[PDB]
Amino acid sequence: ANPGFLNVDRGEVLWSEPRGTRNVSLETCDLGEGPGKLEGAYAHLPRYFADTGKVMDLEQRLLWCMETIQGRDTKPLVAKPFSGPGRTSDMEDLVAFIANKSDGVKIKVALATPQEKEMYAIGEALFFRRSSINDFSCSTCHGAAGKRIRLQALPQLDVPGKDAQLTMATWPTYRVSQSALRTMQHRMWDCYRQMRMPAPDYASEAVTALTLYLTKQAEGGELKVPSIK
Amino acid sequence: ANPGFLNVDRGEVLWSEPRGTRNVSLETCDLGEGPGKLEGAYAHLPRYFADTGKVMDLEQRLLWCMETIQGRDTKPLVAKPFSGPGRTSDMEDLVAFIANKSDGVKIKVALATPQEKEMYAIGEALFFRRSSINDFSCSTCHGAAGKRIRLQALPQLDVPGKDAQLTMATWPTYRVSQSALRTMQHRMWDCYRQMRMPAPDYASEAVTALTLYLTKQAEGGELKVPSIK
Amino acid sequence: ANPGFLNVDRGEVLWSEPRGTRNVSLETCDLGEGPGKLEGAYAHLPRYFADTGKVMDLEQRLLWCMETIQGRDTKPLVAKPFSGPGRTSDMEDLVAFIANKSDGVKIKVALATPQEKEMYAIGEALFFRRSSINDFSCSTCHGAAGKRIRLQALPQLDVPGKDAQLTMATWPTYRVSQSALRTMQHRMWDCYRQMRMPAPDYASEAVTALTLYLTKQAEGGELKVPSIK
Amino acid sequence: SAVDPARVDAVVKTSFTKLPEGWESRLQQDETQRICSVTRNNPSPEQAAAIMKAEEVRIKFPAGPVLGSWKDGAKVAQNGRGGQFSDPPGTVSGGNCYACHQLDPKEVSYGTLGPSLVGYGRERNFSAEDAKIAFAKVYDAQASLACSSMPRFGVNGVLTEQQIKDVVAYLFDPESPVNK
Amino acid sequence: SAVDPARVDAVVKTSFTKLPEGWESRLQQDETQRICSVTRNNPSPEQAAAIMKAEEVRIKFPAGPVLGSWKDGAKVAQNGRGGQFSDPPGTVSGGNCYACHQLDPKEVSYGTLGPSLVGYGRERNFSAEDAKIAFAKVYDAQASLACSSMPRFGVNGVLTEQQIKDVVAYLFDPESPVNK
Amino acid sequence: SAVDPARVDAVVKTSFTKLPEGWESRLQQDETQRICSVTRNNPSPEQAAAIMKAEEVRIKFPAGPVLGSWKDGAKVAQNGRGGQFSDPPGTVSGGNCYACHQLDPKEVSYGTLGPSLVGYGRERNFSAEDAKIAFAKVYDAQASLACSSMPRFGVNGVLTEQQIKDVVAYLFDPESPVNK
Ligand code: HEC
Ligand code: HEC
Ligand code: HEC
Ligand code: HEC
Ligand code: HEC
Ligand code: HEC
Repeated sequence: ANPGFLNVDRGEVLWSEPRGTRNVSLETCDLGEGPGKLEGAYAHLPRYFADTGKVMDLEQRLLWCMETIQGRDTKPLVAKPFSGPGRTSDMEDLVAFIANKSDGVKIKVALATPQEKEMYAIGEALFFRRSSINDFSCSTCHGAAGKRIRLQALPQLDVPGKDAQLTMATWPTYRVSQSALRTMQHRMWDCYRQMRMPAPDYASEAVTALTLYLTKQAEGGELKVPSIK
Repeated sequence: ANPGFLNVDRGEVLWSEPRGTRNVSLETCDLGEGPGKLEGAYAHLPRYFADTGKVMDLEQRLLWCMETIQGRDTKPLVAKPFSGPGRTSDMEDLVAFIANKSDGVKIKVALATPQEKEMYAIGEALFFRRSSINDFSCSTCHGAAGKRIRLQALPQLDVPGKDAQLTMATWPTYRVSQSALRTMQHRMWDCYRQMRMPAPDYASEAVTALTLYLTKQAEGGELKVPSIK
Repeated sequence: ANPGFLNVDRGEVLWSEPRGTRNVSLETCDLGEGPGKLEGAYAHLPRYFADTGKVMDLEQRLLWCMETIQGRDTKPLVAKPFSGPGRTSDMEDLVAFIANKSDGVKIKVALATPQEKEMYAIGEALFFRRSSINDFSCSTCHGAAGKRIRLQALPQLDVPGKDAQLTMATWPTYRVSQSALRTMQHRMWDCYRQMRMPAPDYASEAVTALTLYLTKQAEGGELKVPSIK
Repeated sequence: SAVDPARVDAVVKTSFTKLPEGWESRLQQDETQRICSVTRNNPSPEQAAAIMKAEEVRIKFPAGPVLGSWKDGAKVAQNGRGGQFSDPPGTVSGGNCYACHQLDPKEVSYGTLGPSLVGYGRERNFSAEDAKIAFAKVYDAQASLACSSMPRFGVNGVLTEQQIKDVVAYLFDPESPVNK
Repeated sequence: SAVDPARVDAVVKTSFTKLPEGWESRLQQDETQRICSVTRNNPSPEQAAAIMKAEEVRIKFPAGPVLGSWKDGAKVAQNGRGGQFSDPPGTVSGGNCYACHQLDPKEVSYGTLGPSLVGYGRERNFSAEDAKIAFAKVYDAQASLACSSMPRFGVNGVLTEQQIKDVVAYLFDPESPVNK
Repeated sequence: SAVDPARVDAVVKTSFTKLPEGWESRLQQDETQRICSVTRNNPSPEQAAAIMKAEEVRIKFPAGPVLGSWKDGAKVAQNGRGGQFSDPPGTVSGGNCYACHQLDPKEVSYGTLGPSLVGYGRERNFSAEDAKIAFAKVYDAQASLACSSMPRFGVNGVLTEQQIKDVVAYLFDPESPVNK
């Protein structure tokens, strides 16, 4: 009854498929819980990785793994990260699969390094940053409780709490009107679009920072993914 | 001439007196400085305890110690925590004894854990919470410098400084007009009474949160307890 | 082309010159990177030092080294810390030489201890503190972007940004109008002077606290020292 | 250091379980209380505007004149009791104006949380228009100053119309000691 | 106090690298956007006074009457398109007034980010002086309320003079459904 | 909220130990100074009201006409000396208005911390009523804007009544360069 499981199943196949110049699968990729360990990984991202010295969200981490473990060139994925009619996205399918291995697990990002603390702070600044021709910031629409834009209820995302827990515990999600499973990368892209901003670069630092800020607000939220909206 | 030392003496006896189904004293209770270690204990409370996963003030910690060490049910003391005519309070007496073991020690609580940081934030919210039929918050009366209500001078408790240091370094105290030694739990009950709020449950999370907030503002205050007011 | 190198040269001689009752040089002074290690030290001050238990800026640490390591009486230095007509300053010279050993290094102060966190908070308080007969605080002139007093452009120092990075990365500096190289100790003295405040004591806690605050706002600034202004 | 405001509500609900008859409501906040709490009584220009507009609508003016009996008003101002869990049933609530304000210049027992109101009526030439403005101020202080710490006596049901009329007369009657 | 790392600017510059012709302007903040961002829409009294003054001088009033066609204003209000990277060239920009405001009392699809504007003209007795104040509001909201969440439609070039005159008519014309 | 540590007062009292006769008063903050520090120049609507009230009572207006000599006012505005530990005894203190404000349109050396004051009198139609308001602004800026960055020249004793009258004529006299 939930078409998002079509993506979960394709991501499972991709996880085990040899690719790249090294001709190996992604089965040894470390997503923060140890090489190859899937359960609970999504619930604990974004986080600092010692091998890159960067804070990384899941999609950034998957790109790095493809490049370094697989020797698979990621220019094609980055060029077309979101699926459309007759064209699936390896990134969306892998995210569906990996996020579902955290289904039932409570969100918990520890700000355990100076790099995570700084990335969190950059996310907070981006959240309140008013720019472009409508003067919008994220906080314009998501900074107060119980508001709506037309008949679309707005979650409050600037404080820890039920709204943030419920938002972040339900991505990735099947979006009915789009007939596609979408990830937090697509949500941020769509948010920026609506603010009359340029499109953010896929798997960019800005998106990671915002993701970390939101995920920290969502701490304790029990993942139920893929969702349907 | 300080009748508060009568409580101190009674609490000294209680500390060492076997009680409860398990028929042992409170001598091995850890108040945060190691089991049995009294000196300095009150100065560093409220604080996070690993063994409960909770931030606890002195009176909550005592109630838990009584439960898990002595097997003495704590429901009778919660129902009647404040002494009155013809009836002493075990809690007031233990708090007087333990607080006095920090006489001369500087107040210092550390927001060392996420739990303490969260508790502080609760305390702060509770302090500014506009409540009940007169709209009062703690900050209505304790939010400004050099003010008074009728001819009662009010300490400013919303920022660190001398007022907050003097206030927290002088509880517990003998309250002349009540002919009784009273603890911070009673002061909070009294304040909430004047705010037209219902009586707070004794050893409640609300009182712990406010206590941590206030104690943080009082950092560096030198305890001189039991006091007289 | 830059008369600040005359100070650098004198500082280098002083660093290696035996002085005081112990009759040894400054070569084993620990400026935070290990005894005698100059490269990068200025870029990482002020900082906490375990041997004194205090957060120290460069000039405070140098005075302490002179006293403890050399047995050199620092009282005449503290009395006359700024050069003038026919009198050079050992402090300006040593600061020139040491800061130049961080030339091209990026400023980074880590608030890695409670002492450092506290001094930073004290600096922030000093920066916003309005007092004296013009009601000035540092934030009056340095709290906004793109302002000027008469035809002197004012850097914004209250938040991290390019202004703060460029200012802190360019002290110590030769001041053309004064025909002297001056250090941050002198700049703070001059700022306070123009706020109609009394002169801060040389090497005082207030100056270290403000320096730590400013240097944190300057994180990432590449030192180009000594500069000319 | 941040917290879920729902957690704070939860903490209140579990910390206050002994409720007198008709007091369960006292743990609720209306939207003005909530906004003033989260902003620590310093709302943004936009929030302040929304508070004053929501509160101004709630003000109920008397049918006729707004001045009552100054002598009865004196009692409202001096009375600091009522509404407390320790108050006996039937206790008349007062305004407790003296808790926060100088009023009668001859009364030495007054607080300083609020401005002095000495000669309030005389300062305004005993204006009936200013009397109506003070009625409004006492009925809902937040209609004219967002997040004022003065209680909203009229709107929260603390003082009756008659009581507020009486305390207005304490401020404005030429024979009130306030105006001598 | 927590403060934004300097790296924020660099993160923006390097995360937004496919830019429609001219859309670099969109990444850079003007001074008012910067103050409102750092104060989280709560500027000091001095900052608020400066923002209102700077914004007021930017307002360009029509040469003649302020009211346009309410029917065309209804279209400005309902239209939430324009200015986005996915919008093809030639897309007409709306004000999306309904996103934030109740307007026609019969229209059930309206947001709550802004105040209800039902009967806006009628409440003000259809005043021409108030119509001009409304024109100013739509042109640059921050001229009158510092750090308002309302977009600066005229000054930012989102709406033309005629569209603003039309939406003011939607608010003020007695025949507008807003006023019926 | 961020809070300033209590230790700040001790740090100040032990860091400024060489004090000119009476200058410990320069370290001591008055109530307005203290509130503007704690709130970082952003007081709550209630606090701002209190500040403005406390400051307005301290303003002492001249007995007769407010306007003095614009020629002498020019000197007040240009002078930035006075009050410093380095100033010799007898140094006349200035208002240093040019440090923050554009005044004479022909003077190129002027700061931008405050608003331009060019044609200040002329745009007010040289109103005697507005001159008195300007007198008050110079005497104590915080009487009309809480936590203003402008020094409270009259109340703090930086400028005499005559010097304030003179600088007011520099703003308001039709023959002042400010108005030409
Ligand atoms: C600034 C870049 C941001 C960010 C980081 C977010 N938003 Fe928005 N948002 C808006 C609307 C109408 C929705 C749909 C709400 C609904 O379906 O009821 C959203 C959704 C989100 C989400 C997902 C929420 C969920 O529960 O699935 C997230 C994570 C999110 N946003 C973040 C509306 C707006 C705006 C209206 C003008 C603005 C501005 C933003 N959003 C900005 C941002
Ligand atoms: C909201 C729950 C609070 C909290 C946490 C506190 N107060 Fe009050 N307070 C008020 C008065 C008249 C006094 C007596 C002062 C004195 O005897 O000197 C107090 C006292 C306190 C204390 C002890 C202060 C001391 O120096 O010992 C504490 C810790 C305290 N309060 C905390 C008056 C009021 C109010 C007037 C309506 C309000 C509201 C509050 N207090 C609220 C709170
Ligand atoms: C409060 C104690 C402070 C502190 C810590 C600082 N300032 Fe000032 N400042 C002012 C002017 C005109 C200058 C010269 C600007 C120029 O021409 O480059 C400065 C300079 C500084 C610096 C050096 C900046 C640089 O880029 O080199 C620093 C580090 C500094 N100040 C700190 C003006 C003022 C004031 C005007 C009335 C006030 C008040 C202050 N400063 C206060 C302080
Ligand atoms: C008991 C019924 C009264 C009455 C008659 C008044 N007050 Fe208050 N008040 C308080 C504060 C902090 C202010 C200033 C902030 C604001 O304007 O809201 C006031 C204000 C007033 C006014 C207006 C004064 C003026 O500026 O013209 C008047 C007429 C007035 N009050 C009357 C604070 C308090 C309290 C603090 C807990 C309490 C109780 C009261 N007020 C009670 C009363
Ligand atoms: C589409 C072009 C419109 C029009 C015609 C108006 N708005 Fe807005 N608005 C918003 C908010 C938060 C406020 C209150 C803060 C402030 O006053 O700036 C307003 C205000 C108004 C008014 C004044 C109402 C009053 O009570 O005096 C008017 C006449 C008005 N608006 C018209 C919020 C928003 C939006 C949020 C993203 C958007 C979009 C709009 N408004 C759009 C419009
Ligand atoms: C030297 C004696 C003067 C005189 C004659 C004036 N100023 Fe200032 N001022 C400053 C700032 C930031 C403001 C705006 C904030 C506020 O209104 O308080 C002002 C304002 C004025 C005005 C009012 C202008 C108006 O809006 O109508 C006037 C008439 C005025 N000032 C005159 C800042 C400063 C300074 C910064 C440290 C200094 C110095 C001065 N002002 C000095 C003077």
